[PDB]
Amino acid sequence: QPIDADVTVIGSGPGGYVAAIKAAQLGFKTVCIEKNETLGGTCLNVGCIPSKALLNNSHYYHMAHGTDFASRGIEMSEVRLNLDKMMEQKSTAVKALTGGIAHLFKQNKVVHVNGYGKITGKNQVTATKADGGTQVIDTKNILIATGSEVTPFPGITIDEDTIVSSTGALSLKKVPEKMVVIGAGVIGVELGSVWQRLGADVTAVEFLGHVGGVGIDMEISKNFQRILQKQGFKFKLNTKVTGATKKSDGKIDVSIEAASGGKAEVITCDVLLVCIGRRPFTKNLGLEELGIELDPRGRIPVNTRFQTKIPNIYAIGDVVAGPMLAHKAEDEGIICVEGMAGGAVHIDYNCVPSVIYTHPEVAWVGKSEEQLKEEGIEYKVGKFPFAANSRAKTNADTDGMVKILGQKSTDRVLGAHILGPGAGEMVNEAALALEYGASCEDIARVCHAHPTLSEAFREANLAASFGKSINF
Amino acid sequence: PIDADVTVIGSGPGGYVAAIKAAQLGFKTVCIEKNETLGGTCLNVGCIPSKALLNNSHYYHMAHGTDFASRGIEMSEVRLNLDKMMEQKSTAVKALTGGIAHLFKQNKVVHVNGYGKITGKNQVTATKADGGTQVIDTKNILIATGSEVTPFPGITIDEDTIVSSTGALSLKKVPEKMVVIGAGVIGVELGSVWQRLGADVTAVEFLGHVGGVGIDMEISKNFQRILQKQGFKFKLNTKVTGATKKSDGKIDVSIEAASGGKAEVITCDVLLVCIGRRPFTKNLGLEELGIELDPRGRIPVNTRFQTKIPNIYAIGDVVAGPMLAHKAEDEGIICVEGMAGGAVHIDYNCVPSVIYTHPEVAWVGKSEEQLKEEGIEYKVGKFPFAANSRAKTNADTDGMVKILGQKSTDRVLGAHILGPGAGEMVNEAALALEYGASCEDIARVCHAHPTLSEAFREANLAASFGKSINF
Ligand SMILES: Cc1cc2nc3c(=O)[nH]c(=O)nc-3n(C[C@H](O)[C@H](O)[C@H](O)COP(=O)(O)OP(=O)(O)OC[C@H]3O[C@@H](n4cnc5c(N)ncnc54)[C@H](O)[C@@H]3O)c2cc1C
Ligand SMILES: Cc1cc2nc3c(=O)[nH]c(=O)nc-3n(C[C@H](O)[C@H](O)[C@H](O)COP(=O)(O)OP(=O)(O)OC[C@H]3O[C@@H](n4cnc5c(N)ncnc54)[C@H](O)[C@@H]3O)c2cc1C
Ligand SMILES: NC(=O)c1ccc[n+]([C@@H]2O[C@H](COP(=O)([O-])OP(=O)(O)OC[C@H]3O[C@@H](n4cnc5c(N)ncnc54)[C@H](O)[C@@H]3O)[C@@H](O)[C@H]2O)c1
Repeated sequence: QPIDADVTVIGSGPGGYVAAIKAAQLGFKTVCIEKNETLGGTCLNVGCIPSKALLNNSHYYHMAHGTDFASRGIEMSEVRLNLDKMMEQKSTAVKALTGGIAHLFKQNKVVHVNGYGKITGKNQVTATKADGGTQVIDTKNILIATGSEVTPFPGITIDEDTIVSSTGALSLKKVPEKMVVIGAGVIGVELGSVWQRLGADVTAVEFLGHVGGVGIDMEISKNFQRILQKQGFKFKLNTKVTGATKKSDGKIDVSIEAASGGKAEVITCDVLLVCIGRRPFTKNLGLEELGIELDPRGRIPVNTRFQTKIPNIYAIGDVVAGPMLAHKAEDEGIICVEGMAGGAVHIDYNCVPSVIYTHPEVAWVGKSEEQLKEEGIEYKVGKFPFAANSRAKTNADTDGMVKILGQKSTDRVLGAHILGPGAGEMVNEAALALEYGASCEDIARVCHAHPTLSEAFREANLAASFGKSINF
Repeated sequence: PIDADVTVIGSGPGGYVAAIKAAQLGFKTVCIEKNETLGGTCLNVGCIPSKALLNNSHYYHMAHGTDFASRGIEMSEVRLNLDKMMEQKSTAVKALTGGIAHLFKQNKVVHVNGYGKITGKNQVTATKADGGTQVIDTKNILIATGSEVTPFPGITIDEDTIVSSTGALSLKKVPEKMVVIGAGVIGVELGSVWQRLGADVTAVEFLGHVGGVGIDMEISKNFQRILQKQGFKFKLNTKVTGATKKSDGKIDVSIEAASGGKAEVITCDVLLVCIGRRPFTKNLGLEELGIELDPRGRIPVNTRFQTKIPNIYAIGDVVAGPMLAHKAEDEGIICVEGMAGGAVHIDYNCVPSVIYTHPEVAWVGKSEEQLKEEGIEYKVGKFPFAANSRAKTNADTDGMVKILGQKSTDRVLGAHILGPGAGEMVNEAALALEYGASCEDIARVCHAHPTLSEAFREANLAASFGKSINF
């Protein structure tokens, strides 16, 4: 009972499932293998999707329970949090989307094989089911899209109960009294803010001096931090979490100290979120046998067509270099498969936007001020605060600004950083600008609808271009 | 007795933006305003106050309705404090009006408070309230007077019970039953606001679709369908004969089919006459100055926005082109820029339109009806928000994204969005349009996951390649 295919995709995460569909639509007899009970990988099952849901609901909880709705004439008795119903909405959405992928696979002739896939030959993949079951796939090509897993903190062991990873954090049974987050990367910030909104006393202990992780613009990061602290989210930057141990009483003690020399103190909380990153997952894929050596971070090295050392074996997504993001993985899946079909394969990680779905949102694409400086690029800067943007004022949600970085002489946009409302959606316009190699003048002159948050984007470019915006 | 370079009459979107940009260019600029505040129709009785009410009413609906409960935000009783909801509105308006006072100040623009009139080809006299005057000699005169509510003969607006958009933005009590004459953008938005708050709303429209001119019909039909299931009722292809205020306070509205007959009568507590707006030019001195208006009352201008008289310009709602705030602002800037010597160029095809209901509606470019009428060979790409990850995660999935691409060049000819985030999203489409971008261009641009913008990206992929990934 072996099965034969043109393309066998290992992994059904954002990269894998999008690649499988595209390959099928390009005419390839396609097979997608998944070890988990559902398709969709990290993002859909325990990542982007469930997290954005909690983020959305908790924020609305905040507007109802807090003073915002009251200030609009929406008067409520007692605003109560039903954590179970809130988690249900989250699960309902995750269920629908997983089911959505199952149907798309069927619509596109994608054969779904359930099991742990292992490359057992240059042109063979063997998938082993939990019941010992076996299914062999002879295939012309193999696309590794195995993804990632949470990076473990040596010394602290996660039980997804009181000592959690992002997975456990997304499913807490009740709001924790006091919570501490290790690391102030985007994931830690989002989850941390979700619970903070829901009543939990939260603190994030970061080893670095800013919050938001790698690549975020420093100015944006400090202004973002300021806004988050003014909300109750507390930060202990430039501090290292050395270890943790659970008390006989139930709470957990976290030993910390200054990032360099130690002002070694201790803190206590109800729940501990170990959020120090994710790392590429290639366990028992058979790589060592094929001769495909991993790089230092454990990533599969590939060429411009996403080809591993063995040309008919490719890898994309979280297991290869570049920002570990959902849209990055899907784009690589698509262009890799188009390449297999003979077409051009292009991606510039500089135009891969980043988004923090907190409130205010944070979004950017292109370079940060720091990157331009360490690169020697000469540049100008345009700024426009949302406090001067009409849609934002009318909405009474004026937090933040748009900051545009243009090349000193070419006037070309090099980076866009948005802190405030609508950032997540707005960065996509910026992204389109960078792809076309837009100038600040070009953007400033595109007719933007009034009143819209995008007008801030327009004014910031104009400020960078002409020197002054109009409404500030 | 005072002098200047550029004298602009009107502090509306076109005017205040023009004034500011004129000053930033090195002109001695003076702005003349007849009302108690700056900002024009948009800021005082238009866009701003209505978007505020639309925003607040949607949240009242999500809270009083069932959306919030499905999210674990359980609340015992949810009551509408109409007084405070108007306050929030009023605040926003006040703040933004003062912001223009500060901006005019910051750019050293001279603010004259009075009803201006072109008294001399290089002179403008502003007669204040108390009769006191102020003359202004200038090199250029920029008319940015805007528009006013187009009345309905026979029916007289008292702004109490028979209102216009202005009275509708400040109703003292939620009406029990409300009738809207005209289903253009303004009436649909105002109708939806009161529907959400408690009123039984029915809009009577002469034409066979909602949303005004230029909207794509398929999008219009699906938009009406959604609004109807929200409680918003419509009577399309119906002419409103007349209407009378009865001694019992009630209002009787007479109606027939547009093609005549089918006489009916509708009774309501409030009547909103929303059959459009028209350019405002009363006693400006044009009637005297030699400036002949077109049949619609607009001031004829050339491509640099200047009238018959070369140093007198007109922009915004008082001139041809869509009557939108951003269209008036862009024209103001390019006109003063044109004054200072630069080139002047605007393509009203790239000017977007947004409907701020929920779902929102936004478009830029051409409708399918337009492409068909012009014999264009196009391709259609459609993507429903029901397959969009952010939409589904937010449990707000009405609508779709619709792309029209030219078959030969894959150029995006028109973009149409019915659903969440349309208003912001359309600006990514305006940018694409501006460069003559293709559906494939947009499809290969990396959009953040998960975002609504992805529906736009997928619709383009559908148009370009024939199939989307997620649908
Ligand atoms: C809490 C959280 C929030 C996040 N939020 C965002 C966000 O807002 N935006 C964003 O862009 N990214 C976000 N991410 C990251 C995003 O989820 C990942 O970048 C994305 O899933 C990477 O896609 P991928 O396809 O490469 O891998 P993954 O989706 O991690 O994995 C693909 C699949 O491979 C399967 N697999 C692995 N090995 C085998 C094998 N041998 N046989 C069979 N199947 C196998 C796995 O079980 C998995 O289902 C978030 C992550 C987390 C944890
Ligand atoms: C309820 C409503 C909702 C709307 N929503 C939107 C929307 O969402 N988006 C959008 O783009 N548009 C919207 N509009 C339309 C928008 O308001 C107009 O397109 C815009 O205001 C036109 O700008 P303008 O500067 O030409 O004129 P206006 O802003 O109408 O007027 C400019 C000013 O000129 C003054 N003036 C006139 N004559 C004289 C004189 N002789 N002397 C001194 N001063 C004078 C007026 O008093 C006025 O303040 C809406 C309109 C209404 C009524
Ligand atoms: N070697 C690797 O596997 C490697 C290297 C670099 C980046 N990455 C990955 O790149 C992605 C994005 O990077 P990121 O920086 O935003 O990751 P992230 O968003 O998960 O941030 C985690 C944060 O934890 C902080 N941290 C680690 N140990 C700490 C401690 N003991 N006390 C306090 N803070 C501590 C780090 O400084 C980092 O800012 C992540 O998935 C990350 O794992 C992996």
